[PDB]
Amino acid sequence: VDLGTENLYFQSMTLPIRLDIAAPLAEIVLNKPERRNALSVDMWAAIPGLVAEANANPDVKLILIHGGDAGAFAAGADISEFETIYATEDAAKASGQRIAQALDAIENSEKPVIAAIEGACVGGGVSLAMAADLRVAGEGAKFGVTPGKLGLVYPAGDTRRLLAAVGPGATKDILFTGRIFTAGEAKSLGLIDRLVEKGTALEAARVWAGEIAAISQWSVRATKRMIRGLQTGWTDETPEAQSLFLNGFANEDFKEGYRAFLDKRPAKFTYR
Amino acid sequence: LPIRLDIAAPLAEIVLNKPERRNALSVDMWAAIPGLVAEANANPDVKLILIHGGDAGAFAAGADISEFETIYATEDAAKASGQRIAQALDAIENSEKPVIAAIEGACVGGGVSLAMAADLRVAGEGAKFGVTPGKLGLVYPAGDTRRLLAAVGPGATKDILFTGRIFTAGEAKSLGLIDRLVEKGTALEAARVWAGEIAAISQWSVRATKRMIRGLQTGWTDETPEAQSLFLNGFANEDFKEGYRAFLDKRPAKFTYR
Amino acid sequence: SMTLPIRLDIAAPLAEIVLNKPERRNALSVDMWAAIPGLVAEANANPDVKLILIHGGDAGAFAAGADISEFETIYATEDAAKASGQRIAQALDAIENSEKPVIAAIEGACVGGGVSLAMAADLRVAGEGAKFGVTPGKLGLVYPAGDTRRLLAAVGPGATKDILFTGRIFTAGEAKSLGLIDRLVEKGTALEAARVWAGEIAAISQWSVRATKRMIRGLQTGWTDETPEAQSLFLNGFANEDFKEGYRAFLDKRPAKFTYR
Repeated sequence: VDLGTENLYFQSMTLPIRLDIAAPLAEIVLNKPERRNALSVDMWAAIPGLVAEANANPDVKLILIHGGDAGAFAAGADISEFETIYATEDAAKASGQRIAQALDAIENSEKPVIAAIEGACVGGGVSLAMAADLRVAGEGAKFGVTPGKLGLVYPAGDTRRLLAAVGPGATKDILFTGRIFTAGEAKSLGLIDRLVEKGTALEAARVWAGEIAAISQWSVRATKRMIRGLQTGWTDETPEAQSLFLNGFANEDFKEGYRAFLDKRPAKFTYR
Repeated sequence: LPIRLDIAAPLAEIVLNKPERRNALSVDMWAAIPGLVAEANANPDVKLILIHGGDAGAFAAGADISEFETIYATEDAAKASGQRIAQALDAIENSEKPVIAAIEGACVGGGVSLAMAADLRVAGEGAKFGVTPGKLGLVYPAGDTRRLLAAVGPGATKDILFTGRIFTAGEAKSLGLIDRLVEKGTALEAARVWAGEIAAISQWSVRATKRMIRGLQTGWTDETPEAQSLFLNGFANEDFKEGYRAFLDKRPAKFTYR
Repeated sequence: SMTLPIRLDIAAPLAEIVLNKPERRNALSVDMWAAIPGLVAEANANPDVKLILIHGGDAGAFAAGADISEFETIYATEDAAKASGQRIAQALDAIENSEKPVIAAIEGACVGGGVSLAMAADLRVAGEGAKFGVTPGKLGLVYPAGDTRRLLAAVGPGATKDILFTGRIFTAGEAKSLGLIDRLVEKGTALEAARVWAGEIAAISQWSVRATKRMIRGLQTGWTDETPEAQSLFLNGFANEDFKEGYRAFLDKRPAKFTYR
């Protein structure tokens, strides 16, 4: 209730990353335009909380990740932090854990996440995008994964996701060369899911998110769980898997769906 | 009959045939599938199985929604309907003899599930594809989801399942959801000639290759014994015996295994 | 020499495994399969080499399946057959598990064991006009587990079956859309394309390249994010000589001169 101080307001506005609620969407907005959204420790550390906020808010159905009005999604890592975070082995290990946690938080979001990409999406930028469920990019976006250019190695999680999306050959091409490639190529590789006109990615993501928001959220969330399960060893016989299917018939959205199909009208689903 | 088996050696055709409901899949039909598949695998004149929508101008509009009240009334009935469908799809997926789906017109919901359970898919231009449980407040089962994932990958699977959208055969093709895309109305002839190509080689090899692939998909490795011994029976069976012999005699092989 | 049916050419930073039995369109024989693991080891042992290429030399074919003239001998007895299988499996495994990455450059015929070789390499580039086929079904045999695994991983279940159930020959364009090859180039240019590609890779940190390859193979055979080898692989990223040089190069804004060999 208490209105702020001027400074408090500025601190929340100049967060290098933030959450905008516009029901039924929530938008994780990268917000360090001075550095073309280069990913810093402050940002990585904030992500798991932002994702939680969004999943906790019943008015939100879908999460978007985008680069705001910075004309870039994420231009790799903040080199100004390199001295600090790579000074010691311990600092380095911590940086890794912190990043892995952010990506895992996104990947395992109960509610689905769509990445909307314009301009530069390199290094951790690709990692973020890959952690999202869906990716849409505007023509002119540039993609690259560059640890080989530093003498590093792309982590297991990041590598697993990339592999799942584009396969072994393309994953190696990307990682062995560290090359920057175009959105059109990314599209044919299967690295992104939809390719749109330059500057329209965010609008495209929003309408797409609208399509998803209109169907049963019970189903959407369950489908996502089922897919993650299967990707990590579930089988047809696995109990969580069988029972996940069976709650399909028990939830509030299901009766409305049956009825809607019989009446030939769009479903007005209630589960939130 | 709403579903049936037509034998035309070397093919067997599982034909869906409830045109009144655009081949919407009912409990009677799902329950018949495992038997039809077995009939076909048991018959030595049959080498390849086709699944198609007959002359109903649709492959399958999925499950019969008019049965939904009954079969999903109780938790027990629901569990049974799921088991019954899963059994049909598994029966197809694990058919000793390979199965080709020939798709025209609508292939949605359980339709896609059937198609994904087949080994090969050919579709005519104008076929429409969709997977819609999200529009009913349901969830796509694990088996069905596994197969779809294996064919088109995580991004496309989610697109399909999160939107429940209907998409065209051309798009299906580029997604890798179907294997061959042909002229409208020709899918069934295309499937038949394709089946003919396969029928002409060693059926021992075909059936062994299918076993090896399923094995690998469910945890086999290079070191696995069934896998090693499957390979080695390659050199012991009658078709290879015949193949070896044919090469030595410089004549075409007449394969006998069935 | 150059009478050798298969050999290793060193041209630092590349090593080229060159198939060279043009009289049989590089059809793979037992002498050749048996030589492969050693050639791969030679190359991995030589610190001047960073990347390995496999190609069909000036024979206008990558590999035209198995040597038919050996069929009687190697498949005469069960024992001979078992041995042939082991010998081939060992060649393919040697390639697949090469510390240093391997690129296949394909022109013309790539059938049977030809495809198996190509699939064992990390990367594949092919010229238009290359022809691809996997044919054990035509002889009454079955494609081994390793070969099948790799093919499956590259093109998925539907396409793997199409290929194997029909034994049909198909074009490089189709191979490309199937994901069977990684890059498709103009006829006759595959080898040059492979070389420049290999040059791109050779220019970055070899520590990273070799680690990336290990990480991928790990993930393909059951590793998870939680797996210790995986966690510690990542962390040695920050400890090795190339990263030290990489860090310094980024700070000084200059190209890295990577030293790990």
